Amino acid sequence: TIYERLLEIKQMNERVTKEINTRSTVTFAKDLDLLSSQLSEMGLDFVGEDAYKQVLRLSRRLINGDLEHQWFEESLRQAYNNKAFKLYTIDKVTQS
Amino acid sequence: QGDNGQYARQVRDLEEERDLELVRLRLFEEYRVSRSGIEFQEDIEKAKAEHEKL
Amino acid sequence: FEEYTDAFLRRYKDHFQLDVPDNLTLQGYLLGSKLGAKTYSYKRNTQGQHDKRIHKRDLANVVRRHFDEHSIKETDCIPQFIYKVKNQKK
Amino acid sequence: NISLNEEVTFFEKAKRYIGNKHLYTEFLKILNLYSQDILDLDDLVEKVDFYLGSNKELFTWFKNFVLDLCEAFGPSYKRLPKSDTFMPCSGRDDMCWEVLNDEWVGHPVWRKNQYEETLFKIEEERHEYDFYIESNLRTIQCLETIVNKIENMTENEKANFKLPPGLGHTSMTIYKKVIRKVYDKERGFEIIDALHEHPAVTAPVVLKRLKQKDEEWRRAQREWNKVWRELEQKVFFKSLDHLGLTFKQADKKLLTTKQLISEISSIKVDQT
Amino acid sequence: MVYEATPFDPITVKPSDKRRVAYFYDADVGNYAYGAGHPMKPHRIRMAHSLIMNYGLYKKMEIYRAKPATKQEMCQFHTDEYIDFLSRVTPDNLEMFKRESVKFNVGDDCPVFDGLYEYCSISGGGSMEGAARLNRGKCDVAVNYAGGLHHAKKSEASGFCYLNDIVLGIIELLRYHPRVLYIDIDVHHGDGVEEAFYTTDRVMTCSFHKYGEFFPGTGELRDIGVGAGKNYAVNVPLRDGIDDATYRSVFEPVIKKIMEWYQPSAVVLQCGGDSLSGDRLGCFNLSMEGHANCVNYVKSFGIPMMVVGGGGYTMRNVARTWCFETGLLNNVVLDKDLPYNEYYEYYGPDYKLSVRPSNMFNVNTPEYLDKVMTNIFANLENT
Amino acid sequence: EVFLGDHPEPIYESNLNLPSYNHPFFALPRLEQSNAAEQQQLNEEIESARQLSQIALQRNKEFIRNLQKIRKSVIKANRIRGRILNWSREYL
Amino acid sequence: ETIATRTFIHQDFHKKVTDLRARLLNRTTQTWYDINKERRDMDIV
Amino acid sequence: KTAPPLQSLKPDEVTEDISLIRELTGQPPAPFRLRSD
Amino acid sequence: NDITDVLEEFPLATSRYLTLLHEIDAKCVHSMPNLNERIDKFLKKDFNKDHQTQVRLLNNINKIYEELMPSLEEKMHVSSIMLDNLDRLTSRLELAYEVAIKNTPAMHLHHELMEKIESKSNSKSSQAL
Ligand SMILES: [Zn+2]
Repeated sequence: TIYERLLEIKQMNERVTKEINTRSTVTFAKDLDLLSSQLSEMGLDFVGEDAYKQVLRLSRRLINGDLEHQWFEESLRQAYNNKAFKLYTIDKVTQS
Repeated sequence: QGDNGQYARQVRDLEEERDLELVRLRLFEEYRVSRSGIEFQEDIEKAKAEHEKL
Repeated sequence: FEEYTDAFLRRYKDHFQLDVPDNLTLQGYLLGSKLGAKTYSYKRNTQGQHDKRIHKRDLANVVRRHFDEHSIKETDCIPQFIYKVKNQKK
Repeated sequence: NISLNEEVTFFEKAKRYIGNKHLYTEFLKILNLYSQDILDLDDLVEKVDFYLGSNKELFTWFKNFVLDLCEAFGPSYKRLPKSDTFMPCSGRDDMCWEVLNDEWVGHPVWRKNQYEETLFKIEEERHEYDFYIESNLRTIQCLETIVNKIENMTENEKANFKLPPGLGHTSMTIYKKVIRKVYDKERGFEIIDALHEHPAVTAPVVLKRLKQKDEEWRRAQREWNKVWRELEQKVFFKSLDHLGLTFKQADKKLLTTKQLISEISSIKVDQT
Repeated sequence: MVYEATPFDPITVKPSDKRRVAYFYDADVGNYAYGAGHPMKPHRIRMAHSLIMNYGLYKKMEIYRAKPATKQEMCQFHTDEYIDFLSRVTPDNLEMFKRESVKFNVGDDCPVFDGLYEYCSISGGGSMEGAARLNRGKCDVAVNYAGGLHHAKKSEASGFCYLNDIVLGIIELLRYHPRVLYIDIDVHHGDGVEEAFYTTDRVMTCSFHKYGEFFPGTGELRDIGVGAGKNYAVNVPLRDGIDDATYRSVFEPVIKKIMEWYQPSAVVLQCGGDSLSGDRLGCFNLSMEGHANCVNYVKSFGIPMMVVGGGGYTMRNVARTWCFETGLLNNVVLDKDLPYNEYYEYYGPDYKLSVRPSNMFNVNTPEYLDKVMTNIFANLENT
Repeated sequence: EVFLGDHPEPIYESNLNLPSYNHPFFALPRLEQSNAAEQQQLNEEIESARQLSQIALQRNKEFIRNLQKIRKSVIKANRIRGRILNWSREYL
Repeated sequence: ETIATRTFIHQDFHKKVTDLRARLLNRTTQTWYDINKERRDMDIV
Repeated sequence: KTAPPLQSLKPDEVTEDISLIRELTGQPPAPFRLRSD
Repeated sequence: NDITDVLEEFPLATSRYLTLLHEIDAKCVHSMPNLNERIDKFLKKDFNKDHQTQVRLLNNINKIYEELMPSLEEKMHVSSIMLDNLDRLTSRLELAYEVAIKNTPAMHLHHELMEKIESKSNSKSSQAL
């Protein structure tokens, strides 16, 4: 289960990193400040780095208590759309 | 050749409708430009007031 | 007789060959504002133009006066009215 | 020839019923105006309605002169009873009867989280505020031209001027909704009647009041836009996560020892 | 097996082909409110129109205003008493109209709101004028986003739709065309148009809806027609969360087969916005690009087509897909940026021209798709 | 329409050729269509094509209206036959 | 928005004038051929 | 959390508007009746 | 019973007139593609580069149209005959329907007796032979 869950995101990390790199905010949305920089405040945005190398780091940060479990879902979602949905219970699966 | 009386009258009515629509558009555009201006001025007023109060 | 429409008054004027300019449409009447005077229609329908138009109230009053003035005789019109009613299908 | 007899009896009955030379000659003038292809048929009927209103038969003459018990075709549809098949449809052309179905009718054979509900509530409030503001803005747009005309028109015609139902607008009801809302929907009858009858003295006042209301409601919308923005910041993404809310329950239920034994026992039973 | 999943190809449009489109918009359409807690919201047409104005699409498209439909024109389908009551009713005098409202199925799930007749007449006039301009051959596409309310019966207003302008548009197209193919994308079954055209051959009321526990309760694979309209009622019931790739793999074969066999002269393509992810009641998971691939495929043939609006219980996604489809109709691809408009603050926190699918249980197993395609092909070969 | 005042070709903001305005706003849209002795000859051919095309369109529209009425008649007869046959079947 | 709606109004006016001119010409043709039909069908009797 | 319903004009202003229009046009003052239906 | 007769009569006249129409279409079917090609070539944007070419294309269009009017006028004539004959047939049909439906008379009773004699005469023509 762990292997397949990790593979389901490793197979599409190649295009996800390109999508993250090519992301460009529209000039006239920052004025409305609806773009919540909470992910930017905590560095949870995936820009400038590979998606897998950040998701495993965040999994480690959750497993050692560095990051709250609540923020992990959004931290992965705003960068991975919802194609990394299965691996929210990674900590409990590794514990089992 | 467009010299018909009834056709000319209908053309005149349509051109009157077009001209009233162009007038109404200009009036509404000026009104909502004024609305944007007064909203912007009120925003600046509130921002400066909050700055001084802080 | 201002409660009628523009088509009725225009056809009345055409049929009786009255020398009264066609009435200005309600929208055409409201067109004539300060800035509304700069449009093509108002600048071409106010002064020096034989195509000048006038308000609907005055034309309605003129048509009402001409209609009440125009006397009628039953013998001339009632058979004509019956023929027109029985002819409208053709 | 016989048809002329009843028509002349109708005319003499009208003469007897009206009982006035002036009224009768006005009515005949109207009939002649119809006869000269000037008056429309419907206009003629509505005009003569003033004279011949109180006589039902005479006006009628003039107007003339000028669901389980049913059989089922499958599980979905049913057959209409004959006593309902023929119902008044006066707009039908020749082909409007050929293709359209008459007797066959339809018959039906017979979970959301707490965050999509909040998002929908936010959207509902947003739509309500925006709908009110936009109706007010459209009415203000029309009354702007109306008042710009009023202020450029001589006092001699202010008293007798009347605004037709619609005020030159395409919709006959949009201008009513804003007035009803602003004037508490009860006393607005007098305001709308005065606007219909007295435009020169009502349109400026109503336009100014609507402008003030539009500014106030724009202020309120700006105030609540921040709240809606904040409440949509933290709910939009978790709304799309339908299964993630119960993902913890699913994981804790699919890995139990009893379920672990059952998923093998049932598989073995199915294989056998 | 007939269904065959394929990867989603990128959007491609022929640059050589030129298409004329006559967008229809009545500025007063978006000013009637169904109620405080009603999913129906006519504002979406106005927001979509603002988007098309801001994107610069006006420089390559034609847009007009359709005259409101007269009562007699509107009565081409519905009964005289129904339209009479619909005109006579007001939210303030229903006490004397209680029996008529009970008979006509209005008030409880579909309530009476001021301006109801104005909205109905606007939608009907849009549809009728679109059909009339289609017949005259001046415009290849007659976009009327205002109407599309296909849930209105002959004598009952069920499913928040009081008047069914699609029927009138199809009628005015049939006045000069022998066979017109009708395509549905709304999640709910198009009960009104289906019931209207269930006993005729001159139409092809193809549909793509979802079967389950709903209000319509129709749209089975069994219903195919009566009389000369037998096997002329194509239904493709589906299930929860059908994604883009499988929806395309279902749509393209069926439409290709219909155009190869039925051979219509005009298309009345419904473009309901309630078949998208994040809908209020729609259970599908189709994205906006998936919602527009069907329209692009229909357009690629090169025949006159009448695009209409319809359902859609959300505003931002519906407006976004409608403007994207309008842009695609011009052989022009719209960028992901949503240029500033009066209603800009509506468009979510992403502020991009895209609706993104959610994670829902894709109950649409391939076996069901194969079975439904085989049934549809079997009942379609008879044409 | 190409030979008359109307414009059969679609006109856009570029085609309308409206003059630029800075807040000419109400100015009329200048337009151009798709396309002694010799000019007189060209005018003669243009006028000839004009009224012959008018005649042809007149004839074709009259023919189409006639066919529409004939199809109305045929549909009427078919509906009558179908209704009476369904009534007869309903009897037994 | 102002430029867009101005162009929209101009397009609507052009369409309306074209439609009305075509309608008037068609009505003239219809009346002409109705007159010809009536003249032909009046001599038969 | 829930925005209050959008307010109408205060009665003290609707009465002023109706009285002003009635007096300027020539109508009698506002009657003390409520045409409830 | 007259409904049956008019139902028989419809297709025969309709088909005679449609065959006439097919003949008119036949005698001029070889010029429609030429006319459409000429119109499309004229409406090309890269065509106005030679005035003589415009003149010759207009001349060709004029000649084609001069040849095409006669077929159109014959089409109007045959369609008018279609319309009047179909009008008469529909008149007979809907009088027949109205009479048959108004009563869910002695003159039409007599026609049964007149036809009963013919049926009796034809039945006895086989017995007597
Ligand atoms: Zn729907």
